[PDB]
Amino acid sequence: QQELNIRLRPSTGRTFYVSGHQDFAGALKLLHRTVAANKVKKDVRLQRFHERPALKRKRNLRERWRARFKEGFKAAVNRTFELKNQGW
Amino acid sequence: EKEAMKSEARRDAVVQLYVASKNFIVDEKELEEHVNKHFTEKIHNASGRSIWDSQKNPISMRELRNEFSGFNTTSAAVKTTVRQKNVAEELTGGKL
Amino acid sequence: ELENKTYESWKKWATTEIARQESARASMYTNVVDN
Amino acid sequence: YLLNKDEFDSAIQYAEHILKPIKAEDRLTADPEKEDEEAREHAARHAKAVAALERIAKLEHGGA
Amino acid sequence: DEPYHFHIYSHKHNTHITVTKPNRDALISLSCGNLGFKKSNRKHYDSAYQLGAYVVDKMHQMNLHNKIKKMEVVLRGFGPGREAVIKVLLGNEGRMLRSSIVRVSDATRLKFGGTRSKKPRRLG
Amino acid sequence: PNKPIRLPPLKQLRVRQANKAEENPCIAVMSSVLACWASAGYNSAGCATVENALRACMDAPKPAPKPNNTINYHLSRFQERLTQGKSK
Amino acid sequence: GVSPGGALLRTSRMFSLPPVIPPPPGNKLQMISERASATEAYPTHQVLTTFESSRSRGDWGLKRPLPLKSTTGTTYPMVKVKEMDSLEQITDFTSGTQHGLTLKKFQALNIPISTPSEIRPVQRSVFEADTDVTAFSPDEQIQEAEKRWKFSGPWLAGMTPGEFKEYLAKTVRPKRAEFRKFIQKKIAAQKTEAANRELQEKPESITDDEVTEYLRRLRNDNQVLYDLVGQFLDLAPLKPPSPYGGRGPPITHPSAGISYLRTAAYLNNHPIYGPQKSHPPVQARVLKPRRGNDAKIGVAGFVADGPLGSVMDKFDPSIEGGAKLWVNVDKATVDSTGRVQLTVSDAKATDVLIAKELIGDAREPIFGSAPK
Amino acid sequence: MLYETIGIVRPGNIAEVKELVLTAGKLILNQGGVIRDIKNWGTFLLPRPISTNQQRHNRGHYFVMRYDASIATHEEVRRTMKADPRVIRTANVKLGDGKLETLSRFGAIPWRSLEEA
Amino acid sequence: VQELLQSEVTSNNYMRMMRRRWNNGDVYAPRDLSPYEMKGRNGGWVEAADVVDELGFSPLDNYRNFSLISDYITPFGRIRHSKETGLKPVNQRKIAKMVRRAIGLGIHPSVHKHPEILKNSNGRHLLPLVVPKG
RNA sequence: AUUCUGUGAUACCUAGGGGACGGGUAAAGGCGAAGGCAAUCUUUUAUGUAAAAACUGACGUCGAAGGACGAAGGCAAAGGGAACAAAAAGGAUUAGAUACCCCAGUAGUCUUUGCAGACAAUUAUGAAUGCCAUAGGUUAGAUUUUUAAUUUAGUCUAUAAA
RNA sequence: AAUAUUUAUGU
Ligand SMILES: [K+]
Ligand SMILES: [K+]
Ligand SMILES: [Mg+2]
Ligand SMILES: [Mg+2]
Ligand SMILES: [Mg+2]
Ligand SMILES: [Mg+2]
Ligand SMILES: [Mg+2]
Ligand SMILES: [Mg+2]
Ligand SMILES: [Mg+2]
Ligand SMILES: [Mg+2]
Ligand SMILES: [Mg+2]
Ligand SMILES: [Mg+2]
Ligand SMILES: [Mg+2]
Ligand SMILES: [Mg+2]
Ligand SMILES: [Mg+2]
Ligand SMILES: [Mg+2]
Ligand SMILES: [Mg+2]
Ligand SMILES: [Mg+2]
Ligand SMILES: [Mg+2]
Ligand SMILES: [Mg+2]
Ligand SMILES: [Mg+2]
Ligand SMILES: [Mg+2]
Ligand SMILES: [Mg+2]
Repeated sequence: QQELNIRLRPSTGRTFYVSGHQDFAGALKLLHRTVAANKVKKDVRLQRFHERPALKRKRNLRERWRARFKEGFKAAVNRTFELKNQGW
Repeated sequence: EKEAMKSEARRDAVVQLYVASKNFIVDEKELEEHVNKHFTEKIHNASGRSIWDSQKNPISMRELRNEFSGFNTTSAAVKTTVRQKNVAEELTGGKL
Repeated sequence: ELENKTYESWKKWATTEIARQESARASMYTNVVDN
Repeated sequence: YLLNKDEFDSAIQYAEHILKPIKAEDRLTADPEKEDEEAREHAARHAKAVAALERIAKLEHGGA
Repeated sequence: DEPYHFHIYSHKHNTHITVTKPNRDALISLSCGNLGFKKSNRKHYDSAYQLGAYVVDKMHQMNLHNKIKKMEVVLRGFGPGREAVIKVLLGNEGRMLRSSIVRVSDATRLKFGGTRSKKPRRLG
Repeated sequence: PNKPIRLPPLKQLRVRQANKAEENPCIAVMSSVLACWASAGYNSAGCATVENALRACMDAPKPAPKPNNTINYHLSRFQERLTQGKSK
Repeated sequence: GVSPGGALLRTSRMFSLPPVIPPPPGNKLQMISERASATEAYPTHQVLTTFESSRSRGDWGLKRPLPLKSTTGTTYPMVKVKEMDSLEQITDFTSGTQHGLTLKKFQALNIPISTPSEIRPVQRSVFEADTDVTAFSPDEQIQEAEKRWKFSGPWLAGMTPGEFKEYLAKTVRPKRAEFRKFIQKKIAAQKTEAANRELQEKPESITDDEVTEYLRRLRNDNQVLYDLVGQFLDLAPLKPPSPYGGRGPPITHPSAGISYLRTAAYLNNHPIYGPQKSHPPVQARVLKPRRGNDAKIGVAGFVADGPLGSVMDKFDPSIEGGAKLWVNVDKATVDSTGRVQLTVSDAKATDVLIAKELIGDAREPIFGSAPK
Repeated sequence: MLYETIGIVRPGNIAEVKELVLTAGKLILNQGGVIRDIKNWGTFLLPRPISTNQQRHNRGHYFVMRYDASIATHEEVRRTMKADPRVIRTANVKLGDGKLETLSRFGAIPWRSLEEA
Repeated sequence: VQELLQSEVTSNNYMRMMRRRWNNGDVYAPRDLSPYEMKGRNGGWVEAADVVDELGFSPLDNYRNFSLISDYITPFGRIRHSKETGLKPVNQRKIAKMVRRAIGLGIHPSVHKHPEILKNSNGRHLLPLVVPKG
């Protein structure tokens, strides 16, 4: 600011303050939820060792299919109960 | 007739670029007159030193979406004239 | 009359869920040592 | 921009013929102190556009 | 006025707790080994808990519980001590400093491309 | 955002564990007890209220098992109708 | 030329099922829920019925007989068919009582629909040859255009920015040549109105030397031109210089088919007491109390803001079945979005007791027992 | 071609802003270009504190210039800036799709609106 | 008088379970008040209509807007997936390149939102400062 | 364990210098003859795709050889050298351990100019043309009563006749 | 949720 400048660093974006409607214990929950949504822990694991392009590409295809299969499976499990409600 | 239609469309652009040439700067006289008017220290409501102070923040998504859902509220008359004009300019082609 | 019977069922669910949330808060806060 | 001299000048002439300050339908109420002002203003404004557009449509200011 | 900082750096094999002043100068820079934990005994969850309790206790001896009105907790790395020291700062030991906390930040270092990392290991 | 895929032909459409596993509620009360001991002491007074809660658990009888879920039966009915078909 | 089998299908009842109409238009630039969806503003599918002799068999005149578990037992048989045959070889249907019985509830209020008028509460019905008209002819003027309700052009203020650009580049731009002819027909009258009196003391409508002579004269008065551009593009009037143009024209007929009554200017003759002053009151629900500002009340399935005036102030878990208050429906009208907005006003006290008398819930009867 | 430059000069002195804007401005006009608009943004924080020319800066004086000039002028305009020791950094960008219809709707640099194209 | 607020302490609690915003004209049936409908099973507050198309802007030509670039990056400075933005694959690529352009040009941070945007949001008093240390 | 540290390390900061790398977006996604190609601005470059008209009027496909291009590693010369890492060497493990694991580490990876031409250089499937029934996704367009349906050129699952 | 000691032989 005018008197003291803002510390602009990567941790600035990963910061959560304590307010009247948010306790310290509550600021941690919002921190863990946001740190888990940005996959910080996952990247730290993938950056420990090198993964050449071919392996990284093939690893994504396997993980990308298990997410579509799981998403398409949840749709068939709920579509099954929607028909059960109708009596079919 | 198909090539004429393309020419007319090519003409409307030049007509629109003709009307918008009032604020352009073609000579050094207009440049100096423009710089000396705008690059003044006490310009941003001075007190403020930046455009942010004078015009709080640049338009965002929240402000854009609120212009069509939250309100619909009297700016409709302020906007329709901006669109009625645009519609008339397209059909008539006379740059009302 | 039908809305009354359904609204009551929602009152029960809200009452039950409200209890769970407040109880969770008590357990969430650390009262392991009482001084 | 797929333009030529003819299409360009014709657009300029057309653009100026439709923006010419319309003079009042009658002569008794119309006084020159304002009519000629629009003429000089329009003429000066027209010359500016012709000088600016000629530079924008210049093929030497284009890419490959 | 910047608050005090309670950096908690944690990785797979150790845990560091640094308490700095507003100008980011270390006042209490300790590790699990400073408590006597030897080569491999400094990675356990309980080892990091005692370190946090030791640091918090050492802060009282320096009269910092009445001198720090605003404090910040910075978490680095996802080691065992990340959750251990928190429960220390969120339990009976940190009852005094809990009210002075105003911020909670994460400072885990990531690289956008960066230098090449070690080749993967073949443990089997 | 794409919609869920149509599952390929599977040998059998079913969920691995139909019935939700209910975490023993008293492993959570034990975790709290282990917390008091570390923060305070093994033989102190602030642990009386929490230790009793742990003793109240193991004295209470185990709840009865919940009725089996019939999800896998309905999934087997709508398998060929929901997915591309059956294999094998 | 049509085959005999095809002539029966054309007149078949199943073929008469109208296409699913688009849902009530909501704000495009706003979030929405993904999975769970509640009842819509107005119905989009057709409600079906059967004979009680066939319902016991699940026969609904559809591809296959419906299940008896989910279609038998209730009083009013109503079903909506989303797909007569889906990819699961089943008729994806659902109960239709959500909208089927809401129509009966509203029609039980015996209140017509009125034309919205900004805030002498003069109410004018919708079903009137003065306003309820869709056909027109070139002799129509802008004064008569304010009476119509079905314009073929869009509402500028309502269209989003992107939609407005497509409209200009797909409907307004290619209509340049045709618009010039429109003026030629008008200028054919500009010449002949100089002969307004030539006979008391039209030309062939092709003059490129004239259409240019006119529009250049209208650049100083933009208002007269807009009125001329609206006639050719069938745009609902926007500026006052009347028919509630603030929120836009209705995407549906003003009644919307809910109720075809024209006036509530009648006095329901009570059996004993005689002609009553007001209409019978209706018990309404209380949703979203004041103390998310404002109050809502459920009036015959529809959601309308509470009366101008307590149960409404705060939520009370003590009341059984929720807070319910009696009220009278004053005026009802359809919104430009297709919703049914009810201007609800709190009811009197004596009328509520007069209503409870017939129902029997009136603790103190007004007849006989009442000494004063 | 329609270009756009965002110069970030040192703060504190307004003279260094005028002389730089005029140096690049007069340069574009002499070559045969057409300056469309010059918005004078003030001094606000940079994306991060950077060091340039033996100085550590925290906030620069922004200014946007939208002009239509040749490639030789564009390269000469942003080469003079980068060479000038008073600019913290510059951000040149080509505007539009290269088509006349989209190029006819670029006016003043907007702040409370979008460049609807 | 605390007995009053004690009653309101529960009023807001119950109102928090009314996971639905009633509007004028919205038809409701006796089933719309049950827990199944009030529970709000919808697990996604998705965006609809592809705002980019609806608003008719070219993102690539709006790389100056610091608020528009901060609206399509997480607080950590990571571009948002098409699930959150709810855009078509074409518009997503156009906005993704718009964020990479501004960051690459050096006119917007890459790990947080623009500093001038962090001032007006909450935490302005507690924003991390830089002590001169000298 | 070798190793770093009282010549003050790790940890937390401030101020400078130096190299290569490319987080999210990201998808069954796209682009080129293939090899292969993923931060960014400007400059520059040949095909390909959709719709409408217009134009040339068989001008087409395949193609020995020659020539050109051709991954990583490698040779040669001049630069660069943070990080990683063949080799060489040391510490462990082990009956032994060149090895798998660890402390470190040179060529080399990077820039420029040449040589070299070998790959699971793969779709284990040469290129191209005509033709054969459907379904569910998906990519870039077009048309429409643009809500949703038709449609052109790709790609991917599951089938019919075969 | 990213754990990892050692296991040779069998006309
Ligand atoms: K230490
Ligand atoms: K010929
Ligand atoms: Mg190694
Ligand atoms: Mg082994
Ligand atoms: Mg030192
Ligand atoms: Mg560098
Ligand atoms: Mg390949
Ligand atoms: Mg990437
Ligand atoms: Mg291709
Ligand atoms: Mg060939
Ligand atoms: Mg050959
Ligand atoms: Mg090579
Ligand atoms: Mg080499
Ligand atoms: Mg060498
Ligand atoms: Mg060796
Ligand atoms: Mg060895
Ligand atoms: Mg090494
Ligand atoms: Mg060669
Ligand atoms: Mg070949
Ligand atoms: Mg296909
Ligand atoms: Mg592909
Ligand atoms: Mg196949
Ligand atoms: Mg053998």
